[PDB]
Amino acid sequence: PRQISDIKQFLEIARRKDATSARIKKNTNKDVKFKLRCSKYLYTLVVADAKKAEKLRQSLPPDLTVTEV
Amino acid sequence: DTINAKLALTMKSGKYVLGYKSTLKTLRSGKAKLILIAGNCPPLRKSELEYYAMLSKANVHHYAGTNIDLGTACGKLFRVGVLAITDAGDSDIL
Amino acid sequence: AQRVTYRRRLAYNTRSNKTRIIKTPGNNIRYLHIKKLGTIPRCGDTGVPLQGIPALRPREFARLSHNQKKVQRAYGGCLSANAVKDRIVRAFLIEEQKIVKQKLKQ
Amino acid sequence: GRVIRAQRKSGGIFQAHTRLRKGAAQLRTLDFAERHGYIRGVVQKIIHDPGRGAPLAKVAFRNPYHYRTDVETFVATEGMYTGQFVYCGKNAALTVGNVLPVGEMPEGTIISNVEEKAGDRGALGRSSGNYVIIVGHDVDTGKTRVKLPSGAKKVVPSSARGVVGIVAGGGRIDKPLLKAGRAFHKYRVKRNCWPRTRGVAMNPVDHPHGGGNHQHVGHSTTVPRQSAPGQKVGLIAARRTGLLRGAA
Amino acid sequence: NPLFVSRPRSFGIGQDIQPKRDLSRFVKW
Amino acid sequence: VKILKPGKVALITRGRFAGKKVVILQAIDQGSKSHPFGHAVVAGVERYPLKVTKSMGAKRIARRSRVKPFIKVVNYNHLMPTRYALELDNLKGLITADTFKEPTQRSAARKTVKKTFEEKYQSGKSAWFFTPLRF
Amino acid sequence: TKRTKKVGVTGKYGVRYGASLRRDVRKIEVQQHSRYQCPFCGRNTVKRTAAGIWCCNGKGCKKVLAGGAWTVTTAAATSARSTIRRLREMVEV
RNA sequence: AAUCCGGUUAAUAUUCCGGAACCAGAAGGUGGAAUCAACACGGCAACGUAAAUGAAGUUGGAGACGUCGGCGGGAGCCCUGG
Ligand SMILES: [Zn+2]
Repeated sequence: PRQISDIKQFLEIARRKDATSARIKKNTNKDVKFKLRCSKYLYTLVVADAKKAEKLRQSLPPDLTVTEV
Repeated sequence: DTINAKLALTMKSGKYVLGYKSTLKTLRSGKAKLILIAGNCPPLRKSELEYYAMLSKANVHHYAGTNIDLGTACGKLFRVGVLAITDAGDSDIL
Repeated sequence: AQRVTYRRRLAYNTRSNKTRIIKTPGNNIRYLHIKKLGTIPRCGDTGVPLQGIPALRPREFARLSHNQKKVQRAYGGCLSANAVKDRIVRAFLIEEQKIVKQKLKQ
Repeated sequence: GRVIRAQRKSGGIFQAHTRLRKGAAQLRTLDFAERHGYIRGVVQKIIHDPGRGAPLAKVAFRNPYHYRTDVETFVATEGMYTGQFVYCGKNAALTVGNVLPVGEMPEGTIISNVEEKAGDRGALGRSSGNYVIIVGHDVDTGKTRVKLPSGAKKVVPSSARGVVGIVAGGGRIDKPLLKAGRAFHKYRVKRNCWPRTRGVAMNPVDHPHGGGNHQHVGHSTTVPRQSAPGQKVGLIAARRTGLLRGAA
Repeated sequence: NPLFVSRPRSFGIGQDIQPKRDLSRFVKW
Repeated sequence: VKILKPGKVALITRGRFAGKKVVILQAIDQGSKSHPFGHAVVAGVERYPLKVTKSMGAKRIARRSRVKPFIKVVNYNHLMPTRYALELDNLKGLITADTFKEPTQRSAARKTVKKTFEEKYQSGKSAWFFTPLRF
Repeated sequence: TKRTKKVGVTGKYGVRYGASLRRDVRKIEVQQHSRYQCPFCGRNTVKRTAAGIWCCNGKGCKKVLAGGAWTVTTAAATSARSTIRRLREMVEV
């Protein structure tokens, strides 16, 4: 598992072909984890702001399969 | 005359440089006339010092005795490897 | 307290049976078999360990990039900096001695 | 009777323990360089050879005919230090650690690892603290007379090589072992010859000295030279016996 | 032209590696 | 009287270019606000030209007889001075201590030193400078 | 405190092996476990390893010397060195 | 040379399931670098980087190593306050 901290890098790795599925995990501390399942690694992005999380979800590629756990 | 007495009176009235790094600095700066190399010196270091003195036109004396003997002659309680006499003072070392 | 068992059929405390205690996310204390510690490459002239090179098993060096297994210098990753400097000075001085010997012969 | 321990020492159990040994201590192959000039090698290691009381010297030489470095296993002489240069050949200097033909050395010189024949690569004076003295030369049918550590005089061809100096290791036999354990550890890396059981403490089936109501040999311990195996025990072909007080 | 510098080999004892000459006399036939 | 003066040839004993032969452009014993010690500005050869024989073509000889230089500030303790020296016909005052702050300035100075070194190697009056040191 | 009248280093041997043998071992071990001076570095750092090998530590002069069993140099070797030095000078001159 | 966690059977688990990794071998889609000419830079040095051409031949290192005694650090266990 690998962790990303760059929003644009996560968007690029999501737009990459090997990116298949995305998982949304909400924690009790008001943090949202975006987990991208690539061929080799699972990439996790941690977002602390719900306002930024909503815009991140909107800017995410709609053709990508995203589920919430 | 001997050289131990001459070294002692240069110590009383003269300019001396102790060690290897400072001797190289003095030879590089050109303010060097005589260098004394102990018999216990590394051969590679001796060749390097001889090359430095040949470049800087400085005289070389590889006197007998170990670095302990050189330090004792210099009047110090530690081992001295290379001596650099920059100013002879009132002596005829050079 | 919890007591552990070997996870393999080797039942002896050999050099290839090194184990470490781990606490799994199930409140289970159990062994974890680990390899031997790596070794830093040594200088070929003085035997001192080489600076800037990690300690790994011989096969693990094949997966590292080239610059991680050496130093950017002549004889880098095979000889230390002091050894390289001594060889350079010794080489230059002896070649000079050869030249002056030939000139004095002529 | 039964086969005695001396007859049983033909091999097998009584073989030498040579796992930890670093190699044979032969000088070098007598080549053109050593026969017509000299060759310079640099000593790089001085190591302890288990079962041997003298240090061994690993010396690197340049191959004259191939792009390759050859490492030798010289018997280290006292005063040898790592990083020094040794010279092997006819024109080598008379310096400690140098290998020169015996016939090219001045009379009375001290040498070690001397060859009995040309190309033998070292036979005489190889133990620690031992040496050979060049007694004299004889040009007509070139032969050199030398003195061996045992005191004997040997004539060798005036082309055999030798190492100038004394074998390192000093006088090792000057310290008492002081312990059976020290003797056990000494001989463990050498062979299975220790401890030794006396023949008089044995039975008649085991040794010729065994048997009797008292521990005694019964016959003379001086046996003839041409004794059969199994009875050649004690003092074989003893010219003399007992304590001697003053002789040559 | 000035860069074409002769580089001879002494081929003496202990000087340089011997050249590959004819060894037919000493061949183990 | 100074063992290290501009135009002198020295050998580098420490750093990436260890064992390389360099020529001193200026021996600045004192120092300014930055580098206030006894450093030397040198120009050396990173890759020595390869040997060329009479049996090679003109294009191959031109390709092989090329020198890529480096300009570096090296302190005195990491230098081995020689007496072969260099003419320094062109590299006299064009390159200054200010030529180390701009990467473009460094590239321009390196290009100029490359031109001078290649021209000196062609019809080489100093073959020792351009032959590699074998150690 | 003196802690030992005469046995010294042989105090580890207790009362066994005999007084004369203990005395001979005491002299040998005193020679054996002694720091000597490197003839090239001038530092009293030469120590014995494995009966004939002597090494001194430090940043420089990591040489390994071939010496005696428990002394760096023996009298016989020194005499031989002098004899060989004399013979070499006669041959050269 | 390279695997861990959790779960699963009446009986198998580092082997099955779920999740998350690693190694070796085979072929070879990008991409930045550098080239209008040769195969990158930085640091006064130890040395560092995302790559930073390298055939033989040679050399060096790792593999690769005894035993005892004290000292210091870490993991697990033990102990203890809410
Ligand atoms: Zn020393």
